[PDB]
Amino acid sequence: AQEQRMSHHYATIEVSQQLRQLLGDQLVILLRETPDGQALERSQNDFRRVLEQGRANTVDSAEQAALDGVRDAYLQLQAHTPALLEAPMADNDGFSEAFNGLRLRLQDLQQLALAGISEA
Amino acid sequence: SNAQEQRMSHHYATIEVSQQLRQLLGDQLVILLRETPDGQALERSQNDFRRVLEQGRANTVDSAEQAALDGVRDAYLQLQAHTPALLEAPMADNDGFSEAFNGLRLRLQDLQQLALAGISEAET
Repeated sequence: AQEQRMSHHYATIEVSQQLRQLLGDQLVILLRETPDGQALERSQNDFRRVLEQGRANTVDSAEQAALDGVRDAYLQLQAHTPALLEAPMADNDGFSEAFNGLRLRLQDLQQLALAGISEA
Repeated sequence: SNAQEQRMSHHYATIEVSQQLRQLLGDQLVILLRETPDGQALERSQNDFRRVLEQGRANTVDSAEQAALDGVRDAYLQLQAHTPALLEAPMADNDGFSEAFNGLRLRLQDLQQLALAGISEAET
């Protein structure tokens, strides 16, 4: 029974990693000199998709409720996003690219450590 | 046995370093997304990120994880090099996006901690 709780919790961990990556993707776009609204649209649709997939197959009350909380907060973020497109945030892509570089390395470090735990 | 337990401890430790660094990076973004970023708050957050990172570089037993942290260090110095532009020419019109981003990233951090706990427990 411990292993069955395990694979379920790992799926949830993967959902949370995908959502964090997608939020990161959106921030990278929004921080560019000239954000691409269609890229932003795709990334938002992707976030909602991963969240809904996750909500539909999580069979654990605490994690269902956490996902509901993520949805609630995400809808608010989405509502404030157009004001960032309408008026860009940077004079060049410097910060966006530096941010992207760092956050990818941090994501990779977490995944590397998670791996060390799995195969053990 | 005992060995494996020590290894788990090591990996979970790196997970926590990475969680802390991600939270601290998020703190800096929350500040920079504000209409009037507080430079002093940002400096304190930068100092904390460096401290956590440097302790991690010194204390991380797994060789691959330690190497990864050098990569994080390199990328962080690049982020710092590009930070004054956003600090000194803030272009956000209000705090809406910043506050909403903070709310969301905290809920995501909560989701991840909850999932990790489930893995931790099922691993015993």
